[PDB]
Amino acid sequence: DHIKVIYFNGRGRAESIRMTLVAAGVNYEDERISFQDWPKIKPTIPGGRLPAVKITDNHGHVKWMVESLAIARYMAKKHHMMGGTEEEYYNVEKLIGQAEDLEHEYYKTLMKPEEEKQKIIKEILNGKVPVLLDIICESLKASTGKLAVGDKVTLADLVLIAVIDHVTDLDKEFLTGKYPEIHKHRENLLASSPRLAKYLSDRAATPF
Amino acid sequence: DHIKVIYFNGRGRAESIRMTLVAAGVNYEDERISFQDWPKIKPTIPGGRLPAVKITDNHGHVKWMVESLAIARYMAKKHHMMGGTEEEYYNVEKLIGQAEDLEHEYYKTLMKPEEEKQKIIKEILNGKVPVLLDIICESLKASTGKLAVGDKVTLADLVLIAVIDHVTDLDKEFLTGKYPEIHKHRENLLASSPRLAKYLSDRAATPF
Ligand SMILES: N[C@H](CCC(=O)N[C@@H](CS)C(=O)NCC(=O)O)C(=O)O
Ligand SMILES: N[C@H](CCC(=O)N[C@@H](CS)C(=O)NCC(=O)O)C(=O)O
Repeated sequence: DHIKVIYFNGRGRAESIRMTLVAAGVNYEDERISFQDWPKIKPTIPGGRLPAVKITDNHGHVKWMVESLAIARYMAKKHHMMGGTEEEYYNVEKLIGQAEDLEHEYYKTLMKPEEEKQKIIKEILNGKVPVLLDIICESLKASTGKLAVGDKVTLADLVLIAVIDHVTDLDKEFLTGKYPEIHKHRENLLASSPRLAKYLSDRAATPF
Repeated sequence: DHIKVIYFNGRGRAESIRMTLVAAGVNYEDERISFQDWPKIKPTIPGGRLPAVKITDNHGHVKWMVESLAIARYMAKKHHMMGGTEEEYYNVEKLIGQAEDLEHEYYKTLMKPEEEKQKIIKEILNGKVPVLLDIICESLKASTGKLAVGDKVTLADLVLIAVIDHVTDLDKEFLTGKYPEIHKHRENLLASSPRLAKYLSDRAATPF
């Protein structure tokens, strides 16, 4: 099967899909669309939004997938990364929901003409961001393993590390000297996943 | 088992949990905390945030759950409401992610001193809301059954109808004469679920 991930030049919503595939060891073609070329590409995409995933068979079948975390979860479910039990399933999802809350705090800073961007960053770094980082810390503390849930990689590991990269985009020292469970989590994750470690070292710094 | 759902006086984040339980036919105690009483209740809640679910055994065990859609999904997974296949699982999640996008549009209108509330409602009803309602329409159209995914209730049915109630909170006629797949979906859902129909008729109108 040929797997094509279609997104813009960045981490953004596609990141959970790429990391899932990378961690799973699944090869894919990583297609980035420029903002200039997007007007002509948009009509060729079912739903006209990105990220979109196009999966092609060696027998001519073509499957289109949209909705990033639905794709990530389906892929994660395929490669045993959503929990081995109901309880682990719950905990994966708990950490994902918490990580997404924080992502939505990060979203508030986008499409902002600066100045009010800065005024928002302050609002959130002084408000909900620390609250959420702490809740995430507690979610990690309650694990029986080195990682988010047990000792094996799950989608929760991947979604977490992408969201932290967004926090550090707003304030690079925000986690320095604090939240030891999150630093340690990243450390354990990269140790557990040489593929994800190499992938992370080959990005390709992007503004989002 | 005794199941206690703890939230504020409203639909909000707890709604997906209540509906899941109701649809599943699972009895629970529905605890609403007043804003006046919240300061004293907050420290007794693991993580200090709501919704929280407290499950008690007939053998003294006490299980605390937080993170609404993680709880809803776990419960939905228990009662066969997350898909019977990987493909159905994907489609449940696709519709949930789309419904949550729209919920986040709705969130933008909250905590707003009016006036700017109205200015936002206009922004979103003229921008992303119609885009999302249409995408949801396409997700429903691609189902092989009367409901979101097949003919049986899944968490996607429940999350959708709660999000539409929030859209109609902003503008009650926004879907009048439009989006036939969404009206029909609600119609099929209530037909398929007498329990959810009765539950919906016994709310208890709330501001959120
Ligand atoms: N629920 C999101 C929605 C994706 C989304 O907001 N797409 C944006 C880019 S990040 C987009 O396609 N906007 C450009 C357009 O609508 O034409 C997902 O994770 O898939
Ligand atoms: N990810 C959300 C977070 C819940 C949340 O934002 N809780 C709010 C009420 S809707 C809250 O507990 N705020 C009051 C407080 O933090 O003390 C969930 O679905 O559980």
